[PDB]
Amino acid sequence: MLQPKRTKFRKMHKGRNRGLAQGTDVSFGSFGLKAVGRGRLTARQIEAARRAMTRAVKRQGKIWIRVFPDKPITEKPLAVRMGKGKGNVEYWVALIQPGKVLYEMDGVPEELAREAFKLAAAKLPIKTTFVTKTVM
Amino acid sequence: MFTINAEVRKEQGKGASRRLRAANKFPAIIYGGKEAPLAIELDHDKVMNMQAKAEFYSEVLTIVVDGKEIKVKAQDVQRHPYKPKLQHIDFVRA
Amino acid sequence: AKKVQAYVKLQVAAGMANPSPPVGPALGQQGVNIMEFCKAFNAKTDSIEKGLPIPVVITVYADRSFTFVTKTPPAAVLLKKAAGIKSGSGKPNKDKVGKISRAQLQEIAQTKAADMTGADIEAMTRSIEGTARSMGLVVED
Amino acid sequence: MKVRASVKKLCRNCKIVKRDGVIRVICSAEPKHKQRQG
Amino acid sequence: SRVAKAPVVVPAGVDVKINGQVITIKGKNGELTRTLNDAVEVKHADNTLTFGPRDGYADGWAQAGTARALLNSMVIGVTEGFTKKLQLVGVGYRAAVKGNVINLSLGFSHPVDHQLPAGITAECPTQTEIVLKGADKQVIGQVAADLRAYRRPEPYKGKGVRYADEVVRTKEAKKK
RNA sequence: GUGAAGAGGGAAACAACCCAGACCGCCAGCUAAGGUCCCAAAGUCAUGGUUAAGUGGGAAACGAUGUGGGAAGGCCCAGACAGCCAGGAUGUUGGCUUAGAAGCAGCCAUCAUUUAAAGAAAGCGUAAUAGCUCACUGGUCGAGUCGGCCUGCGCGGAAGAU
RNA sequence: GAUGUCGGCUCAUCACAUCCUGGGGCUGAAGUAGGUCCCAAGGGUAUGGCUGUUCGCCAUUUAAAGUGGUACGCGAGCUGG
Repeated sequence: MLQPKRTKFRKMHKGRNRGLAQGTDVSFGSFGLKAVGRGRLTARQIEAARRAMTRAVKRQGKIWIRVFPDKPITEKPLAVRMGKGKGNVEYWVALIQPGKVLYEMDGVPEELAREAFKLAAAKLPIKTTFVTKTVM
Repeated sequence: MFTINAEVRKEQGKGASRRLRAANKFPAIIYGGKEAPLAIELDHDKVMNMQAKAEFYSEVLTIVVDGKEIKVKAQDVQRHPYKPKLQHIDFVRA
Repeated sequence: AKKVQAYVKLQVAAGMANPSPPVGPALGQQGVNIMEFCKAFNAKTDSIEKGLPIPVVITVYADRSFTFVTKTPPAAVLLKKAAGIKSGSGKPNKDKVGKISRAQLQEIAQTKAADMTGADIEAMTRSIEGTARSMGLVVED
Repeated sequence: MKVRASVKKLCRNCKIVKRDGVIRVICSAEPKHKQRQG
Repeated sequence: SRVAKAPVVVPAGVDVKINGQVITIKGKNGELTRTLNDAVEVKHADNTLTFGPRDGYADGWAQAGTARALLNSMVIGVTEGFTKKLQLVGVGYRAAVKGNVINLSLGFSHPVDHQLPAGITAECPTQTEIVLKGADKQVIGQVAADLRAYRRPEPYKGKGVRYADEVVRTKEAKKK
């Protein structure tokens, strides 16, 4: 998994929130993936996605990162009676909402960007969809 | 440049707004200067394909409302947050 | 496979027309004869320059006969000579390893002229210029 | 045949034939590109 | 569209019956058809056995473009034979001919055989070849398949009863 | 909020869900939730459309000229789209690597000419060339056509124990 | 206000994600046996040494000695390790 480099608390509520995010559209790159689904990324998924993306666009592209896991959440091992104490941080989730931008490519063809994002998400569970900045 | 067909909208509130969009008619306003704002409803399908092109956001549009013409520019554009579908577009006069 | 037409084109230097394998079993099969072709070839190569494979066009016939026109040494080889570094150009257009003047290109175009296509001598000169640019040998004259 | 659940593309001579409710591949260049389903 | 709007033809020396949805030709050198269609509209002219899209369908014009070529292919099914060779790689496979039996084997202890249907004529002088020359493009094509389907060309050798094409590559044998 | 402490009607039956709170009787009438092909009371109702999997009547990642509707774009009688006639030339079987890799192991060139069109090339083949075929392009043909987009309904994916 | 735990024995029965036989696809498929994957439950699916082990390890066979459910099947049938 992937985790913060600085913290202030070491456990966090699972958190239930409604849809929509402020970052709805790209504001740097000319391409992106926004979200259609919602859920939580374990953070091995974010790791796999980054990997797959890079291998395609090569060093031609230009990268911007959004979505940061920062909610830890604990997991109690098997053979432990639930609701007696609380487990150890074995999650590092990023609560995601519809329209949440993932990554952002630029400096590449539209086709190349699509088939780096196609490789990325497919190791991210939610359905995604292509973004073209246009001029806005 | 797109020369686009719209008409006055006298139907307001979220309920009516939602209802409107299903009939391919999405709310919108023209405003500019100290002239009165014109609450119109453009046609979804038409504007959808037009706004896909960058021409829309960067050239004088001419929205024919009630046999008159108003020269505007498309300023802000409030899209659906995971579909290329629209929900509203703010127009600031040119 | 090893099927081949009777109008072959091949490059061989002297003493590499003597074996059948680097010309391929392919055209060895035909009415062109390895032995015959070798000694005939190697005679005429003495007068001309050599250093890299030399393009000869053999026209085979079905009576076990053949005729061949041995062309003048390649445009590439001639350009290498002009540039003063020969035995290939390594990997072209990733380094510079020659210089070629407008004068050199014109000379080479006139010598190769017979075997070339081109509207004018000018057309042919540009063809040789494209070979220089393809060998990574710059033209800055 | 060999179960592969995504047709993709493997050759230009992959015809991509829909026979029954499945979409198999018959390929006459290489029999390796055949698959049962899609 | 295309085929389904191209004009049907009944060639000279061929004749047709009045049918509701059956395709039946008569005469000679074209006198056997028995195929059914189930969304044609069997209308007539004097040289066009016409087909259209039957009521209760909206894809009945598929059946019409079918019926067109299907008629025309059994005019020349009878007139012209098919499977005029059917060769084979591999020795000991051979054939024999009795003018209505044609033997085949792959080196089998007992030869396998096809007793050719009525109206289907076959013989051959070459005994690694099977020459059919009977009636109906379909009929012939079925019997043709039964031959070659015992052993087919391989993608490292090509051994196996062929027809008129092979799929083979020069894959490297292992255990060498 | 209900059950607890509430029956009745509906959810196949199923305390907790949905409808509606039973003073009592009457082989009375009108409705609710929910239903109207038969078992089993009432529409094989009217109007229009969609769907062929028995979908409806368990499933997702994901895959697919499935099929219906809408808008836009590319191409089209100055000839598109399929097929068919061809062109497939030349400097140049270019260079590194290798005796020989000289379009097509890997690496580099991937320019220019001939032109209506013709890549120093997509694969088969050869260590690799040679050859075969090909995205590339002209003629013939004779009328519509090619992919995305929004969107409805289907399809595959879909294996278990009396 | 009692539903006898596990294992074996004995007797089974069902499911298929199939170990074997039957039918195939692909193969780097030389033949030869195979490898891999698909269809298939009709039938068939080893004896001993040690250990209560279910299981495992080992020995030697066989076409193969499948896997799981059935109160980790079967004590108002047996044993009581």
